Amino acid sequence: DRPQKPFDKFFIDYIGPLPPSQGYLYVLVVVDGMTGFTWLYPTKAPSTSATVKSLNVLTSIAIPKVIHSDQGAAFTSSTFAEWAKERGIHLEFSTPYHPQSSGKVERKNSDIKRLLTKLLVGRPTKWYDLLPVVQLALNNTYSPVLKYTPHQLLFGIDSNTPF
Amino acid sequence: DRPQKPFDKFFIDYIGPLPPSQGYLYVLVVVDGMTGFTWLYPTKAPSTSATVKSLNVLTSIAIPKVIHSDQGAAFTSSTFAEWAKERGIHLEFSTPYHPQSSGKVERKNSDIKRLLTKLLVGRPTKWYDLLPVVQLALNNTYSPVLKYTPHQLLFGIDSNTPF
Amino acid sequence: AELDQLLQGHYIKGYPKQYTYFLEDGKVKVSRPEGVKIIPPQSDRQKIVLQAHNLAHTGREATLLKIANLYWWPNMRKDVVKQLGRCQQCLITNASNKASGPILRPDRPQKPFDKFFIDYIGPLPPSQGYLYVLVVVDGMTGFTWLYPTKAPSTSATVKSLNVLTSIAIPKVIHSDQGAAFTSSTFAEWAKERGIHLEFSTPYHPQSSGKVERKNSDIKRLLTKLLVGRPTKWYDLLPVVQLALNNTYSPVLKYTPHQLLFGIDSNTPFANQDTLDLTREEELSLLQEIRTSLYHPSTPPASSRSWSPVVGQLVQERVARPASLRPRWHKPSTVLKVLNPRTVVILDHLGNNRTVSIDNLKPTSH
Amino acid sequence: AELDQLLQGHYIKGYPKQYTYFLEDGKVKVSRPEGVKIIPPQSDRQKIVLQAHNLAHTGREATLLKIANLYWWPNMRKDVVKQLGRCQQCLITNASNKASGPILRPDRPQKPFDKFFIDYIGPLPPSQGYLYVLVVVDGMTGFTWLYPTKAPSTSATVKSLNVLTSIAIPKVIHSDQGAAFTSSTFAEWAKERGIHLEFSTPYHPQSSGKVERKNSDIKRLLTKLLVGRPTKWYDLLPVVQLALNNTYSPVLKYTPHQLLFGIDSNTPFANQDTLDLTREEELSLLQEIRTSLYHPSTPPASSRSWSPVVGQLVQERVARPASLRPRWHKPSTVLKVLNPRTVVILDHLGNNRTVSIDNLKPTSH
DNA sequence: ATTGTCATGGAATTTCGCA
DNA sequence: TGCGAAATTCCATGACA
DNA sequence: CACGTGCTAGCACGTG
DNA sequence: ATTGTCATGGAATTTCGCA
DNA sequence: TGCGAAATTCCATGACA
DNA sequence: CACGTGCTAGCACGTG
Ligand SMILES: [Mg+2]
Ligand SMILES: [Mg+2]
Ligand SMILES: [Mg+2]
Ligand SMILES: [Mg+2]
Ligand SMILES: [Zn+2]
Ligand SMILES: [Zn+2]
Repeated sequence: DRPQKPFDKFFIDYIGPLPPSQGYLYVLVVVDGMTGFTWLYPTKAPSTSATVKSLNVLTSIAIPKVIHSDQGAAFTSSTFAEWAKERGIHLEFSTPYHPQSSGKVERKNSDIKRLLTKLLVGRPTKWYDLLPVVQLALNNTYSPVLKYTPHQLLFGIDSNTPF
Repeated sequence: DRPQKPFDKFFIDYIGPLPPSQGYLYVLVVVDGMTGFTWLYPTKAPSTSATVKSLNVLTSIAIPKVIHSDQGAAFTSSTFAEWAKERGIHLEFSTPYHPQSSGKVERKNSDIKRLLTKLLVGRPTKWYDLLPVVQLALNNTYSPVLKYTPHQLLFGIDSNTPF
Repeated sequence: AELDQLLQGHYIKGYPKQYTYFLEDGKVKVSRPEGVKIIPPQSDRQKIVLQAHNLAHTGREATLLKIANLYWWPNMRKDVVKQLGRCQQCLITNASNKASGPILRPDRPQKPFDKFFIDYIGPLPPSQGYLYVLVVVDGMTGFTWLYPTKAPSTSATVKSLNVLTSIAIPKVIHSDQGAAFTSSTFAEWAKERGIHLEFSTPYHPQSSGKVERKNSDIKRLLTKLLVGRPTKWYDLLPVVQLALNNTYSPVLKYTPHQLLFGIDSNTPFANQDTLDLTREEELSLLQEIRTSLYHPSTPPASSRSWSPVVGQLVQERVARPASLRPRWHKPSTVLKVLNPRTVVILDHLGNNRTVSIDNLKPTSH
Repeated sequence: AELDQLLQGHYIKGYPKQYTYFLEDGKVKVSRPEGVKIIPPQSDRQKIVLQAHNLAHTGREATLLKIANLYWWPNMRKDVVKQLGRCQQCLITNASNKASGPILRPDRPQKPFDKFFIDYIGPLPPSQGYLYVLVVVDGMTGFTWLYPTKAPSTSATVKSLNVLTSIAIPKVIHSDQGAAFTSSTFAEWAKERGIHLEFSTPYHPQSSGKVERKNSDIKRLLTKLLVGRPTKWYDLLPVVQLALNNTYSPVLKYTPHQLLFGIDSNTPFANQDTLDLTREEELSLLQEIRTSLYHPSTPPASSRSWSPVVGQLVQERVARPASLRPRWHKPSTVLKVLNPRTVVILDHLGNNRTVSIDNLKPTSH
């Protein structure tokens, strides 16, 4: 209908548990559906409680129309349903067991998972501090399909840290 | 030669001892030779020491060319001679025992002496506080010879407290 | 959908006819240069304008633009300004963009002792146990008397001024509403000698300008004289007083001493022109000087100033606002216009306050 | 009496001949319109001018007039200004009567993340144990990030900015010389990520104008939102940030969010013009907006301003003068003129100081 | 019911010394 | 008279606050 | 003793 | 080596709806 | 076009500090 | 620990 855009859909899921990196066991992956832009928030549990702490920071920057997620506890709770509605964010859920996104998101979620796992065994139980870099890396990666980087697509300008 | 003016000569003398008015035994009479204007400073002794305390206040307002006085201790001392010279004030002394001024000053010095003595027995041992009034009174008195008041002659305008 | 006659091609005053108004989603829309916009029923408008504004309590334009994104209706800004005039928080927190009217230049007191202006310089760095200076400036001449005090108290002011009035008595003494001056004990003292007390408007030191400006001159000289030396100013006031009283004002070509007496005393570089005249011929010339003294006129008004009018809505600058608290009081009304720069308002507490317009802003909308 | 040839009717350059110069008292005198004056030998003049001036450390005219009372000689003011330029106390205590040159309006950073401006708002009234806000404003867009801290420390700044740079990395970060920003630890942090640190001149908050001005907007909204409620601002920063980032600048007709992204997110009164374009057609239009943004020119110079010139004698406003102490440092020299408003001087201590001209006055005479 | 001010020093301008 | 230099006056800027 | 009015202090950080 | 800024709301002014 | 009203833009004032 | 740089407190008086 009307072309895919930023903030049209944010895709979220959790990754963990991992080695206790300075006390943080999990990571909340948020990925913009159209730019592929990625935000990474280290959390101590895949709980609604901390999904809110983190997505508050994000939604203080910009606010998606829709959040897409799996039917994980943190995402299907009341609190989270009420938090979404307070801000006019529509919640969309993948049918259980059969996960879904778009092409782009599926690939980016793969990269994160691997790029995370590599700089997890190479640089061992100290991943917390490195998350900011993974994030820049991910956002400065070149998209095969589109001729641009997530940074470029979102901000519309060459990044000052190309990868 | 050149007409009498204010600050051309200040005539000073002491009056006392009097009843201990809140601790003050004496009064330093200063009278401008030409306007007849009068300043009254209560002192605790007819000493150079306090002649200086008081005449400092006065000479912070305006400074006479000449000071005329009797050969009283306070006036013939070194200190006072040195104080006068610091400020370029010439000291003039009446010959001992035979006192002198002009007509005008002699009369004003009389008035002060009497006006002081009257509001000394009528209002008894509390003269300190009243000195400011005696002063205004004296300065607002009409000069027989000249058609003006000391206030009028000095400031050149009608006083806001006529007497 | 009360004025929906537009949907059936009817005309409604204020709504352009060259445009086409249709219906989709359950809303009345309009095809526009900007894009497609939504027209809400009159009833829903107050609410919308509110919602938009309340986002960041934005002023006129910033509020309009927010609404422009979705909606259009005739004279939106008219509905917008309506709300801005009604938002208590915006009215009491926003700055004004209107300058004060141009300053009055009061007539110089006619004669010496018509008016005294008084104020305290301090606290200062202790000297001989003293901390303050009482500065008495005579309005006509500029002549200044300086009294060192240990405190800015009625006590000390009375103590000082008794010495001063030995010389002469002023008609009027002007001062700021500093405690020591707005005491009853002082009003008493003043009454006993038949001096009118006149007080500056609050939080407005321009009113006591004469003293304040003399203060500068006092501090400037003190400072110069204390360079590379401990700050023991007590023993210097006597010198500063004589110095300053005997210092020519370039525009006037006269020294406060001269304006007070007509001849210099035995100070250095003493003037002696009027040396050949009699005191009588000297004192007359003075009257002539005192009348033909230069006097400034009021400077031209700012392009975007204002002047108070009776019945006008007007707010008072909050005296001493706490952090993150609004800098203006709830709106009040002009009662008297004492002059183009002074006003009696119905105080927010709620009394008659005589306030300077500097501490006022005209209420918007 | 070296040039006494006048007494014997000889001419001496600068001395009017139509006047008559005689001898009385042992002094060379002159009959004048003003009266009879005394002419001192050249040698005695420096001394006299000094004596007169030192009475009240008077400026040009006030000094001249004092001397006029007794003396006349050719070009007295020339001898007078000579001394005024030589009186250490007057040079370092007097105010200037020359305004700063008109302000520069730096070019708006070309792209987002070219420049950050940072500053701390605070201390504030405690909220959840927090006392300060770190305000990061992007120069191009105006986009602002707000971080609550318990202290204005490198520690906390690093802690905050690490979160911020997760998103993107700036070329340059501008700040005031606030301790936390001029630390080595911070220069380190900056170096590791390849960000240039650029610092405002001291005691000159205009330089960090962008942040400072954004601060106002932050405080203003905070205040409005805290009316008639205890001042617990912590839980509100998130709201103020979103609010302010999404608020139209009337001159630009754009919101910091828009300038950063090209489309509104899911905030209320969301814009949707560029809804039919592709992201590619949308992102191009942005480049076009970003180039044709309104930009102010420098306002016209004051009638009585000045601009720094290399080798000029120039004094620095004393940072924080004690009471009764002079407000200006001993005169220094302009070394570099980095622009018409910034200067490198030989610091009085004595280093290279990069200072704003606002904290400078040109040395008189 | 109360209200800005004036020292200052380069720049503008009027006065002065001499024909 | 007129001209060049000197003197005097104009004034906006800032500090009292 | 908090309040209004007039005034000038003060504390926090990083660094030598 | 670095540099003022922008929300604001009456007033000025340009655009718009309709002939 | 041209005119009156409406919309939009001009801008100096003030607060960050 | 005084110093430079950034910030906002504070104390004194007379009166209810
Ligand atoms: Mg999961
Ligand atoms: Mg005797
Ligand atoms: Mg004062
Ligand atoms: Mg700041
Ligand atoms: Zn509001
Ligand atoms: Zn000097």
